[PDB]
Amino acid sequence: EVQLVESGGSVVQPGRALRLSCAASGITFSSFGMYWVRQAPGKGLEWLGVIAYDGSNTYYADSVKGRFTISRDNSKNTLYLQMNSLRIEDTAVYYCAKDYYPLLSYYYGLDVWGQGTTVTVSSASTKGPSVFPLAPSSGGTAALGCLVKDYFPEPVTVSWNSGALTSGVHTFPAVLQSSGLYSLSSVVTVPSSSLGTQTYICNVNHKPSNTKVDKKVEPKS
Amino acid sequence: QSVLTQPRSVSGSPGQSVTISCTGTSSDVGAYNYVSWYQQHPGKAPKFMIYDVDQRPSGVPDRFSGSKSGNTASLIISGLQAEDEADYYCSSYAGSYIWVFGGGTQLTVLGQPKAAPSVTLFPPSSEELQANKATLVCLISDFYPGAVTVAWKADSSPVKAGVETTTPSKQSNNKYAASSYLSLTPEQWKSHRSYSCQVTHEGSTVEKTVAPTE
Amino acid sequence: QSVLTQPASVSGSPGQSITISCTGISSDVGGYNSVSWYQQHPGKAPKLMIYDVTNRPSGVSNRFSGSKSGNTASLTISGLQAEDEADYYCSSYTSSSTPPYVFGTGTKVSVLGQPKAAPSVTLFPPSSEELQANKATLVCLISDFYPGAVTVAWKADSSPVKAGVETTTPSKQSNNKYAASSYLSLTPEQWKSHRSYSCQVTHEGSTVEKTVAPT
Amino acid sequence: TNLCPFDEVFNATTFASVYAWNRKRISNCVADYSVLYNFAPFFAFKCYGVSPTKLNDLCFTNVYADSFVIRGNEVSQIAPGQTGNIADYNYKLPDDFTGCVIAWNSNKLDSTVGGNYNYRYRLFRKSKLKPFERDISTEIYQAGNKPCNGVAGVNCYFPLQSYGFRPTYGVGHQPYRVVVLSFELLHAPATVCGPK
Amino acid sequence: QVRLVQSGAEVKKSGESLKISCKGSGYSFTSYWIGWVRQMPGKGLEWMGIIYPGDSDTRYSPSFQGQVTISADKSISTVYLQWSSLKASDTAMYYCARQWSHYTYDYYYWGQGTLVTISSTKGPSVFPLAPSTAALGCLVKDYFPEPVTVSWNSGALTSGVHTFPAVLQSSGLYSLSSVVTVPSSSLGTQTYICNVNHKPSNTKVDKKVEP
Ligand SMILES: *[C@@H]1O[C@H](CO)[C@@H](O)[C@H](O)[C@H]1NC(C)=O
Ligand code: NI
Repeated sequence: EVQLVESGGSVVQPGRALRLSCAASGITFSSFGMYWVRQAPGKGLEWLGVIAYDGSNTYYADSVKGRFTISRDNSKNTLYLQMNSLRIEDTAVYYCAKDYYPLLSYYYGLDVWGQGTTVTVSSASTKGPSVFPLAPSSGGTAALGCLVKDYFPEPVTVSWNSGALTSGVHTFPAVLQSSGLYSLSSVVTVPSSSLGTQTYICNVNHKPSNTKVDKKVEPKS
Repeated sequence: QSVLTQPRSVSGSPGQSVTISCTGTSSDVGAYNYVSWYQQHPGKAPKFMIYDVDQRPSGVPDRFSGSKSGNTASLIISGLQAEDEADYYCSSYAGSYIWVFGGGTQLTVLGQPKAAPSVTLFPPSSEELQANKATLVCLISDFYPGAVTVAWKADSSPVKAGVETTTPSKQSNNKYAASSYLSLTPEQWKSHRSYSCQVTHEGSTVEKTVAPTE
Repeated sequence: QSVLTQPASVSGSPGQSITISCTGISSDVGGYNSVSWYQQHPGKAPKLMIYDVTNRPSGVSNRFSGSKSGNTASLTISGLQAEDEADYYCSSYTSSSTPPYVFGTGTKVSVLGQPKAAPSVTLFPPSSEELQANKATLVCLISDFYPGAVTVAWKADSSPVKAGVETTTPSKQSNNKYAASSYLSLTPEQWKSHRSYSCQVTHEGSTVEKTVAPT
Repeated sequence: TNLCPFDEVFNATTFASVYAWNRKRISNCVADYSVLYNFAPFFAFKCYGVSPTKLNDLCFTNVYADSFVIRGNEVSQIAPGQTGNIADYNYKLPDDFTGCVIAWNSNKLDSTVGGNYNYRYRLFRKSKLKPFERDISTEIYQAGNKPCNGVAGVNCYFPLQSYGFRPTYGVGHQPYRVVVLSFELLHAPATVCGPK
Repeated sequence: QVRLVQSGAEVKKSGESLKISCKGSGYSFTSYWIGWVRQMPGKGLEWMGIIYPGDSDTRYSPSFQGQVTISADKSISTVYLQWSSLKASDTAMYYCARQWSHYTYDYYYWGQGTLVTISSTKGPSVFPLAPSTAALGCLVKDYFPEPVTVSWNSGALTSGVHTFPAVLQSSGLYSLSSVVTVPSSSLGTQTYICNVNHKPSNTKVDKKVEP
């Protein structure tokens, strides 16, 4: 089982460059054509290019031709993607994948994939969230939550009552707003008889901005 | 080569057949029999399922097959199983050692009884208003299947500007949740008698409303 | 890495037929193969004369023919004429072989315009003066042979010497026979370390030899 | 009438696999190309560097008849300037090919109810085939440390696959017999002419 | 019309790099192997290797593997022979060649050849060659370039003098021998001195040859 491990994904500003690497375990790397494929968040796969097992030829999708360069170092069992002139729309998980057959193959498909590395192309500045309570309303249960607004980059983590409250918790995936900042919510369903007796605090950790926010969610009148 | 056209979604019950089309041009899927399909489970890398229109790579269940007619290739899944719930991508050779993927099809395996969404609409918090911002938060939970459409109303007029909506996310109980946000200025918020979040699920609409003065 | 062996030289009079052998050819019945013959005049590129063992390109005289028996190809030149005086190379091709192409060792064809004449050989030992400079050169002078083709072999106590030999191309003398010279460069120790040295000149199938002694 | 032996090429009982394609050298004979309509039923026919209506007027140094079976939707790769799994790894015409490519459906002869697994093709190769190169190696490609010892498996790739022709297939996947007629014109006496 | 045109003659010093070229025209350059052939002075043809310009597939002779680089630039229909560090033994004519057709593997087409010569002005060292009609002469060793004039007894001894053409050694230097046949009765009376003049270095040498 060859294992492929991509690395190098990071937050990068438009116009800058980034090199991704894909390291293959074992020794089979030099026998296979190798591919890059990417996938923007919530979107489809996009085939980017292929380099022959022996480096003899490299082929590129039109969407990256003249901007990205694929290379390989067979002495290191490593595939590279040099990304130049990055644009917001290059934001994606980047996968490396190996050809189903060794030598010159091409006509079949990609049977072993890495887990991907995440590239975020953005001019947004690192920013911690503003956290706002979603107060429960004034059948035996009530929803309450926290709005985790306008942070960059991903991710944020949310717990409730320092991890002591897990039942009924759902933390939503983030939306990317036209500001270039992310937002999400976390909601918990609790017995409405517990309101005003049990304290509910959402703990929002945004490691990139080194911010932690603990917002108490109180009943309203 | 343009992205190959696939249906957004398809569904079936266990044991049924499900089919997914992949339409390209005379320069890709209509020119070549090098048409392949991939399966992608949430959070996972794609898995190679079909090549040469209807061949299966090692280990892929015989339930997956394909056919092709002109510019359209097809994935045919017989004996649908719960594990087949995934996104499916076709891909076609496009000449000169280049491939192009289709846009992807979300396959749902109907796996539990229909459940209508619980909808909770939170008005903007006083804290957010004091910071001169306003977000209506429509949280939608415990529905199945995991597909809803969300429409926002101000008084009773449709609102499109300032809404962001998440794709349904699986909860711990294997039902689905979704969220929708209506971002407003405090003035816009106060200028309407009410706002409504309308959640349509399996042809039935659930609505919640909030009012600045209530 | 097989060698195709040809005779170093062949001669004939105008109008005779001569044959050139080429031994050591192999083929792969499963692949592609050919046997070729090339003619090369001084200062010119080789010219394909026979291809696919027996065939002639357009414009190549039908005096040239080729054949193959076992591992040996043969070029026959009938009605030999001055224009044929040239070097001839056989060649083998086998698509699957490493190397796929091999040229033979080559044959100098002489077209005889006068009686054959055997070489006179004069072999001078290294001078005492040259040894004082810690060098040693044996000088083998070859004269009055016809036709102008010789092979030169050096032997030390009847053992063949290959390193350090330089040999000239035959040059026409005033009497219209040919001359050539050959030099064996040696260390002073090498000169004294062998019982004798001999220069052996092969011409038209006959060998002429001279020997020198240290003292 | 010293007619070229087209019959033993076109009317051969069995054809070669494309990866092990057959070559018949045709020399020193009269080539009556009109007889091909009787040896092959309703065939596709593309010529390059020659006109199909004037073949009996032409003289060539030698003719080569290469023959094999591929599936119908691969026939288009047997053409100058084409690439694909067949052109790249199995049978390669040169860009400057002079000759004709003749193909006809052989489903009745070459498909079987269970599948004809005797016709095979090469899957991958260290390099693309050069024009008229033939590679009949069946050696298992060793990608890993462990020697394969003639056993395909993990890191050990057998380089051929069978077509498995069945009569239930659409024409694009049915077997087609292909004859490539190469017309060699050297600066040398012609040995293959039309009847004239 | 198939044509292979090679680059012009090269004169190089030992240890220099060199790249020579062969340009094809009049045919589909990327559809045919091109071969390279070495011919050292007075020696036979040696097949060096072939390259397929379409994909730069190269096959070297076992004797040239790692000793030279064959390459191709198909965008300009050219193939090349390259050395990183030339040796005197690389002095040779180099031919490119192409098979006659896709079906006829013999080398019908040849380039015109590129002459590559690998080679300091030096005066000759003269050494006498003493006899055992007798035979005596002098050895002119290691000089560059040609010519060198040899006389005997200031030109008064001409009957029987044979001055051989010089050998062009691998080092680039020349060595030449001149001998005279004299009656054995004059081995004690006549003193034979060999007179060697080399103009490109202004070296006139006279060496006495005693039995
Ligand atoms: C092909 O060969 C078979 C062998 O029996 C024969 O019956 C048939 O008539 C031949 N067809 C042609 C067109 O010669
Ligand atoms: Ni309004």
